[PDB]
Amino acid sequence: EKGLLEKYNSLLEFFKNKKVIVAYSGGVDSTLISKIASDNAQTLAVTIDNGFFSENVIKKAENRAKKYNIPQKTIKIDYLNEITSKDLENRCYNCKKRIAEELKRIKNELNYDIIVDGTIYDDIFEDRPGIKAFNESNIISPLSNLKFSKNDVFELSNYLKIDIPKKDTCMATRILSAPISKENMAKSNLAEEFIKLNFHIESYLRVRYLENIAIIELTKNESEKIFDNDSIERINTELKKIGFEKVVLDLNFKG
Amino acid sequence: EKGLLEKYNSLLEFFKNKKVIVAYSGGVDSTLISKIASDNAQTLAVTIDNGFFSENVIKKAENRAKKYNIPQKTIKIDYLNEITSKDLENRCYNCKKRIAEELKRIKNELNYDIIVDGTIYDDIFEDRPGIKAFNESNIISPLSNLKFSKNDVFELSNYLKIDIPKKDTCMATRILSAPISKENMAKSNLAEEFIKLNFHIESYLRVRYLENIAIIELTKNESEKIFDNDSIERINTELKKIGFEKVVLDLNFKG
Ligand SMILES: Nc1ncnc2c1ncn2[C@@H]1O[C@H](COP(=O)(O)O)[C@@H](O)[C@H]1O
Ligand SMILES: Nc1ncnc2c1ncn2[C@@H]1O[C@H](COP(=O)(O)O)[C@@H](O)[C@H]1O
Ligand code: SF4
Ligand code: SF4
Ligand SMILES: [Cl-]
Ligand SMILES: [Cl-]
Ligand SMILES: [Cl-]
Ligand SMILES: [Cl-]
Repeated sequence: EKGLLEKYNSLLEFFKNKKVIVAYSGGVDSTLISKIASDNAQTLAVTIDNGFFSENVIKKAENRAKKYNIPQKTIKIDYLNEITSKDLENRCYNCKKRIAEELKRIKNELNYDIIVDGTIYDDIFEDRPGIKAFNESNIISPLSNLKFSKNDVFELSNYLKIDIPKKDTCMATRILSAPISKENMAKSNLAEEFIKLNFHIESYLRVRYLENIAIIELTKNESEKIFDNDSIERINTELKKIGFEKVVLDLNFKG
Repeated sequence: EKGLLEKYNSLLEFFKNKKVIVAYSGGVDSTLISKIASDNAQTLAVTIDNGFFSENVIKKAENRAKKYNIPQKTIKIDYLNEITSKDLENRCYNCKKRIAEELKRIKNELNYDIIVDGTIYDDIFEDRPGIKAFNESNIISPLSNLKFSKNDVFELSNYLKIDIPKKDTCMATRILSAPISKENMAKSNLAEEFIKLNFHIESYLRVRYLENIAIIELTKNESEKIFDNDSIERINTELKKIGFEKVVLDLNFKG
């Protein structure tokens, strides 16, 4: 019903005279709200380093903030512990529940007013369990409140000259069996980079960790790129060198 | 050092005037020793039906015996129970330890003299744990004692006009996670027959059961037969219809 300018103006009216903390991740959503908050209010983009994202990813987030003149701080957290390594069922809840607690801490030592996150309108019709953990503590989702779409976000990002980066997705999601270890996520990430580089899988690729078995996930059109037996033999041999017991391919290719 | 005729004659000298029970399975090894025992001695080929081999396999064994005039009896056993469904580490030991006990029972109610099995010379340089369980109780392996090779067995089978059947291998081996259930082995067997029929995988094929995940094992030359995405989509969809949670392909193809 409302258009983008009305939404954009509504967004600026909200940030007026507010001390804003953005849960900044480097993604398109969070960066867009971080930039709009920086230009109209006293804003701090806080990145909580869980150990679930690669160094490249955190550096990318830090640089984007320095590029767009977003005031940004990163907090490396010792999050991986024995209670957290187990309980894989609620990892996302615990993950975001902890991040929320650190943001709330930064907010009250800084004595800022609100904390916002880049949750968009589309995200509300999903099973996002960490939005349970986040929207458990007071956490404002302004893009979601103003009915911003994925296109509304991408579109306003172009006008504001924010480059659309390629999405880096949580490494702990590759871990299908407890515990979420630093080494297990490494085992997948190396496997993913090796496959992606030697066989050029630009589209969706995943190497799941299931009890030291690597499960390769790929897209329907990328498929032929690994169908010859010399490519398969190289992947199985290299992924086992990384220490997977068996290397397998999930035959449910993404449509 | 010794030739086949000397071995063959040595074999006939051993069975002379002996009441022989053969642990008959229908395989090339067991059938050959069953036939030579039948023609020179009062012999009974006993098949112990574990629930680990398909009906086709037992029928094939029964028919081969009736075809070669081998006196044969089959004993269906209630072997699958709660202690036996678990303890997958020693399945083979328990498997053969039980079969041995039934053969020993048949032997002493019949008051026969010896029990023999088709263990060949080549088999002695393998980790065969049920030969531990078998050669735990007195169990004579005459082909092994007389240095019979795989070729010595195949060769003498041709002279004696015993057809070489295609080997049917234990279904419980497809089960990689406790428990070895009747339904789980079914889940693999159906999967195997479906893949083997619709895509013509004549060479080595396996569908392992690992916590309701099907792991497809195939040979290097058969590989291209399932490499197109319409073949993969059909297999993943059908094997999940059988009730596997995920359908995966082991990228360690047999050389
Ligand atoms: N480095 C980070 N700093 C702050 N929040 C993060 C970070 N990485 C991931 N998140 C959180 O991850 C959630 C959504 O991203 P994801 O669930 O990882 O795709 C949001 O609630 C973010 O707060
Ligand atoms: N139906 C059967 N009757 C008697 N022994 C069997 C039967 N099926 C399998 N075996 C045993 O299986 C062992 C070797 O075959 P396998 O280990 O199944 O490849 C031998 O010790 C046989 O006694
Ligand atoms: S995917 Fe889950 S574990 Fe990873 S950052 Fe998001 S909520 Fe945390
Ligand atoms: S493979 Fe193992 S379980 Fe199957 S028949 Fe042989 S010893 Fe028994
Ligand atoms: Cl304060
Ligand atoms: Cl979530
Ligand atoms: Cl008696
Ligand atoms: Cl064995």
